[PDB]
Amino acid sequence: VTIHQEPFVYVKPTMSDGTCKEEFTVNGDPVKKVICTGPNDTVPQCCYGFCIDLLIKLARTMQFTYEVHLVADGKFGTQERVQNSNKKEWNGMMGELLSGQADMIVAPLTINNERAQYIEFSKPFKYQGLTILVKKEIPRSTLDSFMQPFQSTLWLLVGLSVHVVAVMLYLLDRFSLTLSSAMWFSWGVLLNSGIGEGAPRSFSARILGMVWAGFAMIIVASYTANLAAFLVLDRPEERITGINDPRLRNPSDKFIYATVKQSSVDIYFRRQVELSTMYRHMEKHNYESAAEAIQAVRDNKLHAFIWDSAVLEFEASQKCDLVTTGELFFRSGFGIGMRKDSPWKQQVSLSILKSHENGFMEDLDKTWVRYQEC
Amino acid sequence: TGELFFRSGFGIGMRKDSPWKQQVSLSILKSHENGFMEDLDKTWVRYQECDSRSNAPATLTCENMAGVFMLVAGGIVAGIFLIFIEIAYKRHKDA
Amino acid sequence: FVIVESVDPLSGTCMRNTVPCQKRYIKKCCKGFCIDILKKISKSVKFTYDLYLVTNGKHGKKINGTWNGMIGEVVMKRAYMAVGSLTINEERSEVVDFSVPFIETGISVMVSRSNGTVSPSAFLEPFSACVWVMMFVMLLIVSAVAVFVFEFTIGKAIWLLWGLVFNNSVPVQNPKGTTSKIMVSVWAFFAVIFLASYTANLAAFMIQEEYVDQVSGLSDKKFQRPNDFSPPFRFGTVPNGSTERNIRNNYAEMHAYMGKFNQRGVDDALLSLKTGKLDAFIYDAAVLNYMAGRDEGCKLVTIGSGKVFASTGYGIAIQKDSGWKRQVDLAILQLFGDGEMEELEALWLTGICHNEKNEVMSSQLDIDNMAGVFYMLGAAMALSLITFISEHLFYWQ
Amino acid sequence: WGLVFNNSVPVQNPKGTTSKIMVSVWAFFAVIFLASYTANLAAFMIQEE
Amino acid sequence: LTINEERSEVVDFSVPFIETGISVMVSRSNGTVSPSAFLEPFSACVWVM
Amino acid sequence: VFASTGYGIAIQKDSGWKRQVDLAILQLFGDGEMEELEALWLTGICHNE
Repeated sequence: VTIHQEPFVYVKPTMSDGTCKEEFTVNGDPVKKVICTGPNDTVPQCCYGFCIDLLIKLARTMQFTYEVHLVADGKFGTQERVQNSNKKEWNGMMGELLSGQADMIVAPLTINNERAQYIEFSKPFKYQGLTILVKKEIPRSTLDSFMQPFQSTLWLLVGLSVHVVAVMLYLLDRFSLTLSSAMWFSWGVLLNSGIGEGAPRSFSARILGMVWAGFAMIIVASYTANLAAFLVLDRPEERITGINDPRLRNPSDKFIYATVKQSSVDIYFRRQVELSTMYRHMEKHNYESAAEAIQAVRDNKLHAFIWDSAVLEFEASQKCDLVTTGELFFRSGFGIGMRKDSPWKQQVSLSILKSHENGFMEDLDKTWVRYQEC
Repeated sequence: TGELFFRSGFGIGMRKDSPWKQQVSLSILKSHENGFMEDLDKTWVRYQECDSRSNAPATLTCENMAGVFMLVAGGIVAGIFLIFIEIAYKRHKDA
Repeated sequence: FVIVESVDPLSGTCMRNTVPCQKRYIKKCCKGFCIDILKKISKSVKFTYDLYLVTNGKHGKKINGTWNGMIGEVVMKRAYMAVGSLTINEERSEVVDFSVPFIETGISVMVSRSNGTVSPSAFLEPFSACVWVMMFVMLLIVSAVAVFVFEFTIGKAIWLLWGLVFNNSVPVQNPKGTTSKIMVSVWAFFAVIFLASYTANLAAFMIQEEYVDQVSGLSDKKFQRPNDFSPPFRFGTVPNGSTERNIRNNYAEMHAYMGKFNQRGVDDALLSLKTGKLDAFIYDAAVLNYMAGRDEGCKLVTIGSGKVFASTGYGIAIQKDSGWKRQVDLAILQLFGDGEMEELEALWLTGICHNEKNEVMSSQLDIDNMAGVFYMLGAAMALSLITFISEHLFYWQ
Repeated sequence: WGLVFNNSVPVQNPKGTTSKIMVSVWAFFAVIFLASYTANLAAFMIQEE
Repeated sequence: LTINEERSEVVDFSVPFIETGISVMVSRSNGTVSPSAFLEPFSACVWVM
Repeated sequence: VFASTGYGIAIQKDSGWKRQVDLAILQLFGDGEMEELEALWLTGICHNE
């Protein structure tokens, strides 16, 4: 059993009757699918994913008929405190393993030091980690630039200044057309467009030529400077510091930053000391549904979210506006259910050994990881 | 260097006990309280010669600017000497 | 410097490391770094510490005959030791015993860094007189070939060589000289690379930022002349300002005048900055460094880059000749010893804003101020006029 | 097209003055197209790989 | 050493101390952006206008 | 990642520390002292990835 996770798997309601969409890959591989039962919020629906696929291959080594069940609760699982009687409550699918309700429940909820002495685990299927779900802003900053963000009024200002300039040249004319050949001339000094009529040979005339010359020269130069301004530019602080993130480290109501309700990652945050900040704030802020995190970012609902990092990296494709976190936070891993003892134990370990040893993992990157759009 | 390492401070000798003790403290109180400290920056701190860059605002460039355009003008006179005899090439040929 | 809230009623009381304090006497928790400094204090000295609220107006400051504030309670001897961060004034020093520096401090002011770039003509500033060097140089070289064409008018052709110098754009009278044509080819690729010199010049315009606004120190042309500035330049702190009192001892152009610009509220200063109705704001220096440190957006900047004004530092004072007196500041010494203060940068100091190096980007349209280059350009008009009518005087005789 | 590319076309300016202002259309515009080459070259210098 | 399947099959091993994998490396030396990226900035607008 | 993997400290098949050892690893990742060990080892001077 597991919870619907798009980066992990693609599981939708079944197509018609015992039916799902039958499609080969974009590479033409006909990725298998299977059906597990669950309520919409308790009946069979369609389930597929490169992870669950890895489960399929796992059986393909050591043969056991693969029964597809879904999760009941929303969380993965944790030994947790009940409301009364002071008895250890192992939650989620983990609890279902305490319930033994399945064989080995596949899931990427990383191995927990808490869950450790409770439940067995194997080596990481996909070495991964957790981090803060973030959505990037939309860079634009553009304009008509030389038109728009260059000398708004001033371009015109020097514009008429050219009229007074040609005026000055006409003053230089009469001390030995004057309006018109200037209307071509100094206007050309603006354009440098080569009308080709001419320029006066008066001693002051060509000097003024050097004058408006350097003028417009530095003017177009300034246009280039504006080009850099469009090109080189601030793109201001993206935050995303890390476990040391001051905004995080500086609790206030402004930024809304949290993770899933009853999260093994938030469990890594659970036993802690310095983490007490979000352990208070984000706790009250914690949503249960990481899907509601995907949409919440699509909603720009919070100022921040947190979940399985690799998962988000995959979701980064699903969101053009997403913001990847800075670095890794407390890397760990998960996989199929491991508890009590099974002949599937050392065997399954060897299955992993083939997995990373072979490329069917790296192959499955095409099935999931290598698949990328954004 | 990048930033501060374990800031602390020192001064005139302070040991055992002296009437100069609490007095001297008050002297400091005047010191930072007054500007004779900040004044003394002129005597020492504010005195500065070597500039401070971060990037390389070399925009002056006139030396290397000569480091291209100067020898380029070498190419300019290259026709003063060359285009001389070249101006005498077809000319002197038909002279 | 310090933090507090109500003790959490959810659990009924405080949590985390929060330290309670009574208020008339309702206990309430307290947070903040220097609080934890007090924690680390008994962490060696081992003296029980029970926080308490302050009645009015920060530390003790001379009111009528007596200090009004915490140090007033010290005069009242209401506590063996005192907490809170204020650099001890000479007065405050003269009042009673104080601590060793907990952290650096000083006088400071601050305002919003908003708009400006590099001043105009910095492009011309990149020329470095080489423009003049090759200017006259290539000019004479042009005259040379002009003479070499034997196989005013030639001067006008040199003006064409100035088009070769400046952006071409001279339609008139290409010289027939083919050797002279290659002479034009000299300035062709070369002067082309001079247009390139304008290019890279414009890069260093875009590159090589400045980030400079007015800070003259304790006073300014915009401060030492308080009534002179047409728009009033407002900078200062809230009433009963200790550092202001130092300024009240220093210069009256503000303690006199700034009472006008005087404002209330601590963060409310940064708020009025969001309003920006006043020029700048002064407050506890390093504290102000935290003011820029905690910034909803990038607007404000310290007056100056952090050049120290009335450098100082705060600590936890106690009564004259108190018990912990001697080895207390020693506990401070080890406190600096372990570097746990550098850790406390997290607890307090280290900011999210930071980037005291990074000046961001001033990118905007061209400014009339930036057009001042073109102003100095057009300035030569009347000058060439003086030379021209001067030639008319050459025509008078 | 010289108006489009770097001027540098010596031949036969048209006598039309309205056509002259028509050249003035591509003048500042196409000038900003040279600017487009500029910023283009920036993103060449910028936007590493 | 990351336990090989062999190494795994040999005897007991540990849990991951740190991530690892196969890798190769070489000196990053010389190259830029490939040619014509300037033309790449045109985005067919050069054709449009 | 090429052939992603990880290392550790192996022991004999069915050794004494076996079970709770990797648990000690678990807490080891717990305190973040490995993130500290970036100093001791991982964190590089080159970096700038």
